[PDB]
Amino acid sequence: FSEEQTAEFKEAFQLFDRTGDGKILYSQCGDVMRALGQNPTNAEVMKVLGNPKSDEMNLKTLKFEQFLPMMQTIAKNKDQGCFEDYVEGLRVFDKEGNGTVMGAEIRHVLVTLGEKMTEEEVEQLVAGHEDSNGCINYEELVRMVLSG
Amino acid sequence: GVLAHLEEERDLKITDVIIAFQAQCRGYLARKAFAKRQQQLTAMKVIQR
Amino acid sequence: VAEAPGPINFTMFLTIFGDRIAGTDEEDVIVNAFNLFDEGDGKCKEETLKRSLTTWGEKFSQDEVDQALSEAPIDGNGLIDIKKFAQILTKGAKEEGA
Repeated sequence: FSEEQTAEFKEAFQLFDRTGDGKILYSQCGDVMRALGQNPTNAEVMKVLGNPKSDEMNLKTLKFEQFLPMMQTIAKNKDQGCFEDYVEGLRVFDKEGNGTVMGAEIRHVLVTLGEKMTEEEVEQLVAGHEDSNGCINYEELVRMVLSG
Repeated sequence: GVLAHLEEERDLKITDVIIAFQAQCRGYLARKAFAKRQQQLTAMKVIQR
Repeated sequence: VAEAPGPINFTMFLTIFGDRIAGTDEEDVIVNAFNLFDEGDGKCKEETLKRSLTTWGEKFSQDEVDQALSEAPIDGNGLIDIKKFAQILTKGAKEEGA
């Protein structure tokens, strides 16, 4: 990366610290990767983390020169999921094909499938994007997560 | 057997649905929500003074 | 007086007065002090203000908290921070300078 944006990338990492001690954990790593510009699969992270469990995931520390090879290894990244894949991805539960699903199934599938969400993760994401029948139209929900 | 495997496949290719979407959802959420833990910190320092 | 070289007249007075632009934090920053810790529009749980002042970052003594605590407007187990901020630094006391 350019020392221009790498200066900025450093700052956001430093603003992730808890104390000042220079050490953002194997946990928060995922948010730093995000906040710089990424949307990693929690797997993409786990890959460069070195496969820890909750214990050393919480206990092991990172510093920036331990992080920057990670952020770099992802970034020039394999395949980035288009609008088209994603809509069909949510389209899955449209019992007929309609373009629409009930906001209850949609709140739930994200809390049961793939990289599972909490209710907190879902409500903020989905709410106010169901209509006056309680259907979330998926097409716009997909666009919403894109341009965000 | 025959028709049932095709149905199997068609569920199997949709049973994950979808990490890449959840990761975008996630991605979005962290870089917004962080603003709080960002906010409170230098405020704690004002309190100290 | 020796904060100036001698004849503190009408001009030397304001010569040191304006130039000194630095000191304490601004009150609206001081509202942000605990107003950025709250998770909604709410308050600040007292447990969290006690636990923090002693444990976190720059640390107080017991003495340092208790003095601040008899002065601290506790209500509903919540040290409603906005008032304590005005209590410390509004159109504050006279006399101490010039």
